[PDB]
Amino acid sequence: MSRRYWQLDVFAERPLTGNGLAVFDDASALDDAAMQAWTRELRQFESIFLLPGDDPRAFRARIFTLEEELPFAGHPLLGAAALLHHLRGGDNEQHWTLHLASKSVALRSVRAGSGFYAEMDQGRAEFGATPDAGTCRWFAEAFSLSANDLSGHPPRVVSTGLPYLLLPVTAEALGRARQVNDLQEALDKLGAAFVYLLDVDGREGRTWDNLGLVEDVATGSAAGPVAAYLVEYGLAARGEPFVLHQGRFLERPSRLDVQVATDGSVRVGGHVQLLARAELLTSA
Amino acid sequence: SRRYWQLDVFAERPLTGNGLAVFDDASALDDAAMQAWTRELRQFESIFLLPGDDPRAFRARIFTLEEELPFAGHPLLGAAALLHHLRGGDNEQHWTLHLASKSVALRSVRAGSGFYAEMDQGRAEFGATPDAGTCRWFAEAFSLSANDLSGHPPRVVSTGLPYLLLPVTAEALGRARQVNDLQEALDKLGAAFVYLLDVDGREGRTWDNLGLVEDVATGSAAGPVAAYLVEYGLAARGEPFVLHQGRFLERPSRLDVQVATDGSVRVGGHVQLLARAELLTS
Repeated sequence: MSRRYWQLDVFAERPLTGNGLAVFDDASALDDAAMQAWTRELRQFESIFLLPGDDPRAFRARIFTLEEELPFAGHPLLGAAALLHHLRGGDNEQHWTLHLASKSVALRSVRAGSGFYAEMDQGRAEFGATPDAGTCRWFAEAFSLSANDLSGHPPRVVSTGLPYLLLPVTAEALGRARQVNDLQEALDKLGAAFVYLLDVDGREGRTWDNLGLVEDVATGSAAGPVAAYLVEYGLAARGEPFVLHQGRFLERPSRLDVQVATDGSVRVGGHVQLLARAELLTSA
Repeated sequence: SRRYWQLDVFAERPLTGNGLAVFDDASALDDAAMQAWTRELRQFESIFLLPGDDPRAFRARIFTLEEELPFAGHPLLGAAALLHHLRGGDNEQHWTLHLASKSVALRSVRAGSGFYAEMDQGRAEFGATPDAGTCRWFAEAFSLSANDLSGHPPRVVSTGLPYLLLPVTAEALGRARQVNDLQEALDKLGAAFVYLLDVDGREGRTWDNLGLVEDVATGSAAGPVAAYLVEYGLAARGEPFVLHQGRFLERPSRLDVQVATDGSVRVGGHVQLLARAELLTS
């Protein structure tokens, strides 16, 4: 009858750094409303809910923000992989498959110091709309920037599941960005869900919830697209490990490991720490 | 390694009301560690208890993600319910929770679901009465117009933590959004935070100082609000009544209040106990 959730940090080499995450390792008793309600209870930027089946290395997953369900490849999957490794045991590399509605994601995990290192294969990035010149300018100003604050590389919608409008801006512009306009209908025109501000030279990014109020520490769902973008436009090497940076404006500077293969496939990885195990005391 | 608990305060059922983490024995946690765990868990407030001189007396430390807030509020109700859970006992249990120089009297009882807990916030203190220009400025700082003020005079009111209570209509309350920095203006009035108040609906909204995260149910404001309503003849002295908060986060909360005729403002509600958490790191 025991049901649990776990508090983890992802993209974290020590506890109480990186991006906090709640993981429910067996959410079989919860309906969708309960999953959304528990996500709001725990107040982590995302919670992930695992549904076991007949394969001990494969789980269905459901990912929620405090706003909505996001059934797309992201860093909650890294945290889930680490937790599954903790629960199974074994000193060797472990392989996992997590099923989201839209796709299957292959992951691997290894033990690393006090915690784990986990990596996922997000597949090849899909490059979508290119905003026209007037639209690029509008998005800059929606974040309190000007058209000159944009870089010399094209804003584009890039996706490994959840489409981001990647908006290349200068390092200077990134530090003073503030969302002041509603982005919903502008993003709708471009087939994009969220904006990710990107310093391509410093390989650093910033992104928020839809209202621009809560900033995400480290966004695995954007890390893939960003990596694929940098490689596509000759700003990073194919087949080599590099790092993206996120979270320093929240005093939680984090490192996201990324790589684009010859196939196109982008892999995203990071360290994971386990912080707490919680037993549910309410009715199932 | 140690222990904390997840509870909901002012919650008629689990997964609504104001979520709260309670560390029942924080004797070996330094202030930096308390603040760090508060930021990790992301509950609007976390509370840390340390044994008093007495099995019913505890010292308490309350943190938001920004700062320590050593004032009687929702976390004390959660702490009292948890202490009742841990100690056992049949009837009403009494507790004294110390917040710096304040000794706050709490009572708890078992309920069919969870607990009921109440606190005595003492006598409310009334303060500044901002002029019309200043009231309009505050309305505008929340994306509201002068016409959205309901006509009941804004006042600074406190049971420890002073709030500017800003009476607005229900229509206005539901489209409020902070768009200006409030610190200079609040400092001038001797207030720490703004609480937007629909006096007729007995519903309010309030945020952190930057207007980014909304609080579900603000126990430290509930006493001042009850006192205000009684002062201005919108509720009767001595009669218990109910305030509402949390609807805008899909977490409706019921806050029981009474301005007793002998002066004491009481604030209470149901408290749910959701989880027991064990730390896996030191």
